[PDB]
Amino acid sequence: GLNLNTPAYVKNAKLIAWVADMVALCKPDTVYWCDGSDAEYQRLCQQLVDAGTFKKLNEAKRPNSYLACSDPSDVARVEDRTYICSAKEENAGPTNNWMEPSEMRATLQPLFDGCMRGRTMYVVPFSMGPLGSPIAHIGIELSDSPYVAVNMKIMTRMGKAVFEVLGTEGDFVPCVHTVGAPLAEGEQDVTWPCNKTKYIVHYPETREIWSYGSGYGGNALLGKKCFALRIASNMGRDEGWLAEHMLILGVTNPEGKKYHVAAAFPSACGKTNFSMLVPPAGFDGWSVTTIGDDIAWIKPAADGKLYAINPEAGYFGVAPGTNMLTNPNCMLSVRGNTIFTNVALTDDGDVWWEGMEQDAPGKALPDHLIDWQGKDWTPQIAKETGAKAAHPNSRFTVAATNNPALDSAWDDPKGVAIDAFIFGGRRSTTVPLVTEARSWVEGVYMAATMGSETTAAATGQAGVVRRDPFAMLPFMGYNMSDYFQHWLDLGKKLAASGATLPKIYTTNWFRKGTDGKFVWPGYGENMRVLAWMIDRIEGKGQGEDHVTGISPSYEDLNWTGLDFSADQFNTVTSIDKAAWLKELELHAELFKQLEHHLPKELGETKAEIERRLAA
Ligand SMILES: Nc1nc2c(ncn2[C@@H]2O[C@H](COP(=O)(O)OP(=O)(O)OP(=O)(O)O)[C@@H](O)[C@H]2O)c(=O)[nH]1
Ligand SMILES: O=C([O-])C(=O)[O-]
Ligand SMILES: [Mg+2]
Ligand SMILES: [Mn+2]
Repeated sequence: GLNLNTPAYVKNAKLIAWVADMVALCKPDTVYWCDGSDAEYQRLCQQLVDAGTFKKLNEAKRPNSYLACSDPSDVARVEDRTYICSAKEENAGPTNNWMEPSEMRATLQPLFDGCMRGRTMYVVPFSMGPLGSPIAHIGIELSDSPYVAVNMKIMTRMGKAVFEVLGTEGDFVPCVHTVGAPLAEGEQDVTWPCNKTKYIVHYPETREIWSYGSGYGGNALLGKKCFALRIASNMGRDEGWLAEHMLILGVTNPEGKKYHVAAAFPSACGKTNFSMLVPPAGFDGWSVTTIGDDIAWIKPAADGKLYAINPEAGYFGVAPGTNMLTNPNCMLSVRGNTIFTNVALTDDGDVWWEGMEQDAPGKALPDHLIDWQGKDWTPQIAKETGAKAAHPNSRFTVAATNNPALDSAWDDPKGVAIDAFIFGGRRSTTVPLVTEARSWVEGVYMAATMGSETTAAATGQAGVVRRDPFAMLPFMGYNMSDYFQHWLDLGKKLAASGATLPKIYTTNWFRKGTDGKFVWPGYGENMRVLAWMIDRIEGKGQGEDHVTGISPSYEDLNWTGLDFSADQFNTVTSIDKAAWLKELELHAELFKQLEHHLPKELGETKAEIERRLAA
């Protein structure tokens, strides 16, 4: 067998044998075990610079930061190539792509057979959740991509410290990744190796994750979406907890009372910006802190509360639109020690993306840039062709500790108590600004039936309304109808303690006017919606009952510092009967597709909403 170069601190015989089997299959030239040190990170970055995958940015403008640009075919998630290969198809559900496990194993085995020829297999040990904590889970990702290795260092607890927790007998999540571009001897590589054929496959029975053909973070950082959502949602279903596509934030009012909220928005629909928003004018004495921006693990306790942890260690966030007005905490976070992917390159060796001109002199575009495809870019080219300097799904990768608004409990394994949930899709019509569910069941209905317009975070036509229950359409690890039942059973467990359940809200920042522009300013101004939620949590906020729940009146929000009239508020909060009749018919189509094991409570809630519309 090939020399594994197993470090002395790896004491797990079962792990070593698994690496041996995977090395025998993928046939890498060499094997390197990542220790996760800062020194190793710098060596791997220099190796990426040598390969042309990375360009080191200007140390004076963006210290210890790098820029990568990808193949145009490998810029986002590929949902059609993502599979849940459960033993039974009914345990994948209509929202997932299924294939018989042995049939998929026969499909992938020749693809991974020799996939790493001419490359180095990097062994990437990582922990999701704080190292050695009772809620943490350890995985090992084998990858032939140093880009994956350095991004995993930022996004997870990565390296040799994992093996101290694993010991001689600890179990791990087996993760295999390849760019699917084996190299012949003497063959020159490309700067972004990938394959037109891609597979992202999950075997829930064995917790195996197999990724082929893509270097993009969503497809290749196997601890993130593949384990911490798809695999972990299965485990939580069996063990009584949740893995959710949710940010976690803390918010403290001027009276010193602190609350925590978890919000599920679909990919590229506002989680990162909300999770670290800065309270605008009129909110002196308020503070917003970040626990996480993408994934939450949640379980109930005996005290009747729901406790949430963020299992990740960094942010892998959409770049375009970020500036000092929309998200200054993020701007400050990516000041250094950041990996940028598919943004533009300035003449001075800095990065640039659409939206940064809002902080520029005269709010003007840069005179010249090199776009994410390596082409010359000018304001004239952009004005005449609409060419974007940064890809719409371009990303930054940055450690959570770079965030000035990072909550002191961001890595507390005890978690934070969730006082309210928020669900919200990208909807140009229909959905009002904010609505409070009348009960846990009606809140689960809200989350189960939410829709959202597609974004550049996955390949395909953007701007199309689709059902995205709980913002988990691309990430649910089992049948979506059983997942609905899981949320309903959780609420009953909480209610049996005698506790008051967390409120559930539906939000929409994205209503559009006749010109296609957003009616609600959003970003920092979303604090005015969050503050009403806090009022409702304290029992001091008023609201009016309407078809889908309780909404604030104009006088129930704080408008200090924002010129937003009562007429504008009426536009984004009015319940339009015709629009919601059409929307409920789209709910019925969803329920038809999800008929198997669909909870009866959802059809009962729908019938109640239909009555309120026909009243
Ligand atoms: N109009 C408007 N745009 C927003 C708002 N919040 C975020 N955006 C924009 O929407 C895009 C997505 O924002 P993010 O906060 O990164 O979305 P996300 O949910 O974190 O996306 P993922 O990381 O893929 O899960 C960015 O271009 C933002 O500039 C908002 O409140 N109003
Ligand atoms: O990468 C992400 O956060 C996504 O696609 O949801
Ligand atoms: Mg995000
Ligand atoms: Mn996400």
